[PDB]
Amino acid sequence: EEKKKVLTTFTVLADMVQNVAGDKLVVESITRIGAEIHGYEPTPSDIVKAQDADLILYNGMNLERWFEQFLGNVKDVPSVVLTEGIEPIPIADGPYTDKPNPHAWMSPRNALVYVENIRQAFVELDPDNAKYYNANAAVYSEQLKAIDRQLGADLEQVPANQRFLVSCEGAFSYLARDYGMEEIYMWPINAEQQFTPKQVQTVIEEVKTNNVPTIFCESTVSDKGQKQVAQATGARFGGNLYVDSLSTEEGPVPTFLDLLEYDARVITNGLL
Amino acid sequence: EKKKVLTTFTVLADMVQNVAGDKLVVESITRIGAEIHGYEPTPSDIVKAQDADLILYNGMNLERWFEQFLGNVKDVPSVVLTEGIEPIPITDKPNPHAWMSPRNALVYVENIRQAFVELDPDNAKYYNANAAVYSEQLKAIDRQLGADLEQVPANQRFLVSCEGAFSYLARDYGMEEIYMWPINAEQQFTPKQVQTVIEEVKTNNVPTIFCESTVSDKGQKQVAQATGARFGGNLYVDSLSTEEGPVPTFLDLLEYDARVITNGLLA
Amino acid sequence: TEEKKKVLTTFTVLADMVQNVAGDKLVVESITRIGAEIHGYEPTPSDIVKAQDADLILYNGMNLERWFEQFLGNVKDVPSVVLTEGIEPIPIADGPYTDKPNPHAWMSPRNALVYVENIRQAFVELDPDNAKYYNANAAVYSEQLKAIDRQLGADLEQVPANQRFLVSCEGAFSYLARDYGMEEIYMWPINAEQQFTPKQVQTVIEEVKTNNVPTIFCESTVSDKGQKQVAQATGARFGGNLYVDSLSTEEGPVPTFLDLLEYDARVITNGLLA
Amino acid sequence: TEEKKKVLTTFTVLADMVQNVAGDKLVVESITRIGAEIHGYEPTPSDIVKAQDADLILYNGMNLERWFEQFLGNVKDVPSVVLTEGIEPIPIADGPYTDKPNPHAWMSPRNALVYVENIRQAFVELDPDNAKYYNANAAVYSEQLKAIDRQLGADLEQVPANQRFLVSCEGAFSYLARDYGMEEIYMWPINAEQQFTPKQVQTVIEEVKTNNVPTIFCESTVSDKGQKQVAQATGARFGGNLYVDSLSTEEGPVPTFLDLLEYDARVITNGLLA
Amino acid sequence: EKKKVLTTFTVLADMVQNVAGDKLVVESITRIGAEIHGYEPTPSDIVKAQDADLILYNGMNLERWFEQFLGNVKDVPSVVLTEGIEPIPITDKPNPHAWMSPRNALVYVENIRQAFVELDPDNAKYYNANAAVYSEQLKAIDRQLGADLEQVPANQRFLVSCEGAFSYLARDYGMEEIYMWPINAEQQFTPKQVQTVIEEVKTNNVPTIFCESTVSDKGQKQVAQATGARFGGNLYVDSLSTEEGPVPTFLDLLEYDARVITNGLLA
Amino acid sequence: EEKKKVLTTFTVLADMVQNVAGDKLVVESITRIGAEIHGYEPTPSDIVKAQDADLILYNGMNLERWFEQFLGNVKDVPSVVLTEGIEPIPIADGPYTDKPNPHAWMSPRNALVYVENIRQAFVELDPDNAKYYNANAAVYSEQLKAIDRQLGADLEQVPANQRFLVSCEGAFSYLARDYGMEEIYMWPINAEQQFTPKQVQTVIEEVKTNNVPTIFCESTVSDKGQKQVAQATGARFGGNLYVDSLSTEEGPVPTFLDLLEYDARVITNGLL
Ligand SMILES: C[As](C)(=O)[O-]
Ligand SMILES: C[As](C)(=O)[O-]
Ligand SMILES: C[As](C)(=O)[O-]
Ligand SMILES: C[As](C)(=O)[O-]
Ligand SMILES: C[As](C)(=O)[O-]
Ligand SMILES: C[As](C)(=O)[O-]
Ligand SMILES: C[As](C)(=O)[O-]
Ligand SMILES: C[As](C)(=O)[O-]
Ligand SMILES: [Mn+2]
Ligand SMILES: [Mn+2]
Ligand SMILES: [Mn+2]
Ligand SMILES: [Mn+2]
Ligand SMILES: [Zn+2]
Ligand SMILES: [Zn+2]
Ligand SMILES: [Zn+2]
Ligand SMILES: [Zn+2]
Ligand SMILES: [Zn+2]
Ligand SMILES: [Zn+2]
Ligand SMILES: [Zn+2]
Ligand SMILES: [Zn+2]
Ligand SMILES: [Zn+2]
Ligand SMILES: [Zn+2]
Ligand SMILES: [Zn+2]
Ligand SMILES: [Zn+2]
Repeated sequence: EEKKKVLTTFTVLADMVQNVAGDKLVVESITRIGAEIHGYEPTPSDIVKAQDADLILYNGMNLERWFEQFLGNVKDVPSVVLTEGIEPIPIADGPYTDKPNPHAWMSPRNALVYVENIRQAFVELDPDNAKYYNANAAVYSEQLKAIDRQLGADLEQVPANQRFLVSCEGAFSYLARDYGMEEIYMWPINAEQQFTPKQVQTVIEEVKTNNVPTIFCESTVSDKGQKQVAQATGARFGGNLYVDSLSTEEGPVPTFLDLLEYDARVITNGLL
Repeated sequence: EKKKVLTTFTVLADMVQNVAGDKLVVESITRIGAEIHGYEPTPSDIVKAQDADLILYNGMNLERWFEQFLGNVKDVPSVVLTEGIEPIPITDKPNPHAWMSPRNALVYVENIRQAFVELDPDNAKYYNANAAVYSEQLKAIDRQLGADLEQVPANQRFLVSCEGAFSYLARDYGMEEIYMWPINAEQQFTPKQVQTVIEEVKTNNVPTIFCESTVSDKGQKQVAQATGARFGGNLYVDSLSTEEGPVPTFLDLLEYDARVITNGLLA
Repeated sequence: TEEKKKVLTTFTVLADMVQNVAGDKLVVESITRIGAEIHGYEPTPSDIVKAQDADLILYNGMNLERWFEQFLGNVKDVPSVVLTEGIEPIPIADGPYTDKPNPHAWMSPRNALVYVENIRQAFVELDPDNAKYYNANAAVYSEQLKAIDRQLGADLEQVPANQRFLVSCEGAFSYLARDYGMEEIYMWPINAEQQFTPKQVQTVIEEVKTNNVPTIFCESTVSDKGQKQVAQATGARFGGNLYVDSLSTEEGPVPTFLDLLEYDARVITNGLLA
Repeated sequence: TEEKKKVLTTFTVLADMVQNVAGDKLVVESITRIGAEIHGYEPTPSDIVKAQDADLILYNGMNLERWFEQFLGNVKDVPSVVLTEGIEPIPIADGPYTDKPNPHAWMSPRNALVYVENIRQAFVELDPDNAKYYNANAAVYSEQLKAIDRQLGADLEQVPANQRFLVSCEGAFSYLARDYGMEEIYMWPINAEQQFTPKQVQTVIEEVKTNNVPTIFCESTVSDKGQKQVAQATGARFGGNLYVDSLSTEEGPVPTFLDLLEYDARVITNGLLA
Repeated sequence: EKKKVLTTFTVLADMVQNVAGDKLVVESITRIGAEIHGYEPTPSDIVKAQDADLILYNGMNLERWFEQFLGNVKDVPSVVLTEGIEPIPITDKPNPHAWMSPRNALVYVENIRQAFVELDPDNAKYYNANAAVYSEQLKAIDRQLGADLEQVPANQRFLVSCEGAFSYLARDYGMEEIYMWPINAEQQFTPKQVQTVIEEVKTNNVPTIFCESTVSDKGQKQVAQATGARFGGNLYVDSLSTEEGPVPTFLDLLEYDARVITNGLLA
Repeated sequence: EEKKKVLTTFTVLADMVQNVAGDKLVVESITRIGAEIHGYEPTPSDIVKAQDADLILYNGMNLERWFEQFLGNVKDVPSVVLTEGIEPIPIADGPYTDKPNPHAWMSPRNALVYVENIRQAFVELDPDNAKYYNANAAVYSEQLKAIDRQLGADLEQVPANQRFLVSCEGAFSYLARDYGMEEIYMWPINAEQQFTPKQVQTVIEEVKTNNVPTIFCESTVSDKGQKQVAQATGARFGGNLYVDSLSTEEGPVPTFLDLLEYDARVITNGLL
């Protein structure tokens, strides 16, 4: 017979689920690498091969604003939210200023429930392959638990009164909170965007108020804003941090687990 | 169907086209006359890239947006046409405008050739044949260029321009060089760089000065007004012109720049 | 217009890598002169003459050139640096030098980048006048290294994970295989005096079947006789030679380090394909 | 700081002679790459690639490089001069090319001087900027040519006039022997396609006895098999190889043109001695 | 009895001696402190030459009387110790004072070595051993020389002397050079050459100036009197000194000249 | 038995006689290449190996001033003058201003009598070998007759009103007269010498009076004088002409016959 078709909204999710599924399900990701996901716009093609899938996973917390309408044209397909159970961090200011922060995957302690929700989602869809999925989930959690200790151990070194993480959509609030870092971001969440210069302004000062050596951006949004801060208090522009999407198998962050390790050192060795 | 090759800009496009013959369909990411050092790829470009059977590029950080643009384009053969060429440094990063030098172009086409036979080896015979013929025209014109620029006497071989894109040209035919900014970049330039160029024309008596087709002329004109230095029009480096217009081909771009400068220091 | 400095390297691969950071600013030369066994080479006295007249001598380290220590000892003050510094070795599995570091590191473009940087620092101190060039060349070489790394991983990803087996004569490709997730099978760990043995070609004859590996390779500096053996008795296709410890002539493939990585992976990829 | 010009020569002997007038001012390179038959060489396409990229191409002429005419015809404007101009040839005795000029002229230091001068004129026009160097190098090379000429005539004058017999495989030494009054005996006039013949080795077997010649020589680019023949049947000692159409490696004798004349005469002199 | 080697002058004599060890008896034609470019061989010399088992010389027309002197000396092995070395030109004939450059001396001793084993091959082992050891000392001192002359800051590395015998030294350690006459010759010099040197000291502020032991100081002193430039004594190139006296060995000659110049531009 | 020992005063003679003697007599020359011969001073060695020779040839015309006294201490040896029969050219001025010019060998027409006198000298000394000596003399004359035509044919080209030969001891008067050349010399014959500057003066003017391009000197005397003239009317200093002695087998003029050919072209292609 044939293998079931699973479909995740974006790549970070796609890779997370690929570790739980092993060779048993064919897992594809809706969006296509380094694409803004917070507000992607689906094409008939994505809605037509979606209708031809056995299940659609998604993050929730309104990460994908475009999804409710997309799922809207798939009747033909159930869909599980991978955040089921996590206590969210509310946002800071602006528009959806008290709605959940969707970037909960950035906390390994939260990545654990994420795989749990993936597992439960499969165990049912393809019960015949319960064992595996379970074997694969155990292993993967074991790995998330591992990488989790390596991060606490990476960020501890930089002194507490220098633990400042500065970015664009500061979608790391979670990683922030896990290892006790203070957060400095130009905007709270992605959107129509185009950042005001009052924002890029607060950044110009908070980094002088706080003498932060390295600032970074991300592979989905624009570097134009931060670079300024790369031009205000000699701050060093680190490369890109990774959250709303991985990089290909070449280049860094080709797997979620790598995103985590990676983001961490360049932070760690950007504050040192 | 023929394979698709995509290159970062339009000088590369005319070059790799000449090697490709009617056996490949060759496409440039940037339009015509667009500043290439500082372009912001549209998702239109990203898709073009994905379906591309190969992507050629300059390297030497010429096209600064490429690490990023290639970031979001999985598997997709990627070669730098600059490999094997020695840079003149600029703070002291490499001057990417290597193609501006006939002797160097021979190795661009060389790397284009290597990459076309690794790609469509079924047509290997053609590429080499084209490349050999192209290479030969390259030689023919490298001379003539020398034969144009030597007329202008050794001590008035000053090449003033907006970006220092001509280092490899200057180098090749013993020309001193003067420019308002070394490399395109955040730019807007400064009043103090204009204050440096507007000095040479008198400190070395340069009748003629130029800019280039991808960057603003506003600044190089000041210098022209602040000094009895005629502002000759555009030079061409980062991009071509349209068939109508000068410089529709790389070779044309070469013969052209040299002729306008050569005369333009005469009288 | 004092002449240019003189830089000496152990083998031809290192010679092309440094010649690529130096440009026409230094004059790079090799001890071993093409396809020659670099691990147990025996320096003629011209070799020793050169060395004492060079202004700097650049070597791999990690005990690659086993003859260096001694060769070095007989030249008066002349500097020497190991391009290998900062690279974390893969240690050897068995044979003499059991847990000695695997020198074949340059075969890893990630690693090649640290090679090229140390060449850079060595040259700025050697000839600080021309620093600007070394950075500019190193920049450009570093950058072309990253291109092919990306391009290399993109070539070996084709062959499916359960067929990703790299059979060579020397385990000279252990870094390359770590980088692109291959399983290595070698006829002998590293080079050591005691010619490979028939339990060794034997072990290789079993790992192959055991994995139904379609193509098996040697390298251009060692004995094809043992690998050929496991070929006319296993059924595998003998791909030709891979290149690790030395490049090729102007003719033939691999006349440059970059060509070496490109070549090596291409003929591997299509080797285990069908 | 435009790079330096590029000069190409047919064979390695010419390469060392020109490299000696150019200095570090031009970059001299050879087509044929050591001990290789220079008379009927078959240019690979890299050879042809080089040629079209060189800024000047210097060749012997006198039909030495039989392949040149054709090789030349397929490169676009690039200059070519014959270093041989002004030298009065010795014509060939027999075989095809009967009365064709003997090209082996450089073997005569008197003649070498006209070689070196024409290299000089070619370079001043090529690169008039650096003229001063070419004269200064040519001066010094011309001068060291006169030393060894004097020194060469002083070496062959030892052996007595009625034993002054020079047996080689190719009559490549006819000028050398005219200069120092030797009688030449060759297995074949010049190189020609139709491998030497057994009436030829035969004629040589008779001229030797006929003159009780103690040592007989070959050259490093041709077949020792015929000369060795006339040796194990005549009783003469087989001196090794003389060097005409090509030099040697950094190792072995004759790594330079001057060393070539020195060597050639020394091993001849002591060859017919006792 | 040991073989006799004869060399044109006394710097060559100390060099070939060092290679020869106690296995050869080495003799110089010219005495000590004698102008070598312009000596007139006595028939005493001619006979010495005849019984010489070998004659070594500089070449590059250094010793202009040699074509003639060797004219009347039948069979007598003759080598130039200059073969393989590239000249700095001077009208534009080669500057013969090549030995003045450690990196060059290595090839003088090299040619001495080659010629000693072609001559007494029975003792070949010794020569090479000496030459290798001599060569090593050459290296040791080439450094130190650089390490002395770099102290004097890049823009006061001016070496003023009577003959331009130091070109290969100047070259080797980036020194500009000033001299009253390029090469010894008919000479007597001119008042106009003194008029050129007496200009540098002010046009480049040179505290110290020198002459050499084989040629007249009368002229270089004028310059010293016409300018606040202290006249440091003699430099040494064409010849040595006596054991008593500085510069009794080649190596000494090297270390010496460099030290006096280096300090002598200090203050 | 043994071969007879013949001894010539100087090298030009030595080589002349060596062609007539072939391998049959051992011929040595008293003086030793590029040596002033007009007034050499003999050493006991030269007088002792001379006493041990079977015959001593000499030029005559007082060329060798030192000879009468030398022959003085050889009793033990006869001696033939090789000039017997030649009509000499008297000198010009100075000391022996009307005594014969000894340099008669410079005329091939005179070199013929010279070999004749050598032949006659041998035919007797070693009659047993008459034939040879005669065969050798024929051949040699044949060669002198040859080279004689080549010279007339070499010097004709330069125009008559440019045929000026300038040297030191102008010992070429003979070569001068054979092919109609005018002669310009600093001194008429060698001697204590040390030339006055009144002489080197006449040369400075006669060359301007006569616009002579190249002047030369010789391998036995000093170049110091002429060089001046090499510094007075842009005159080109040619190398050395050869008369009172050859150069070794290396270098030019290793044989008399070569001296002649040689001297001629450099003259010829020094006036053109
Ligand atoms: C020690 As573990 C990673 O297997 O639990
Ligand atoms: C990980 As901790 C508690 O050591 O800071
Ligand atoms: C080191 As430096 C610049 O003195 O040559
Ligand atoms: C890297 As390549 C482009 O020479 O094969
Ligand atoms: C010929 As030129 C000196 O112009 O380079
Ligand atoms: C000429 As040689 C002195 O190298 O043999
Ligand atoms: C013609 As003839 C020289 O033999 O007399
Ligand atoms: C030799 As004639 C007479 O031709 O002048
Ligand atoms: Mn540009
Ligand atoms: Mn190895
Ligand atoms: Mn030949
Ligand atoms: Mn001197
Ligand atoms: Zn649930
Ligand atoms: Zn990939
Ligand atoms: Zn360069
Ligand atoms: Zn050893
Ligand atoms: Zn050095
Ligand atoms: Zn050790
Ligand atoms: Zn040089
Ligand atoms: Zn052919
Ligand atoms: Zn060129
Ligand atoms: Zn023809
Ligand atoms: Zn008589
Ligand atoms: Zn001789």
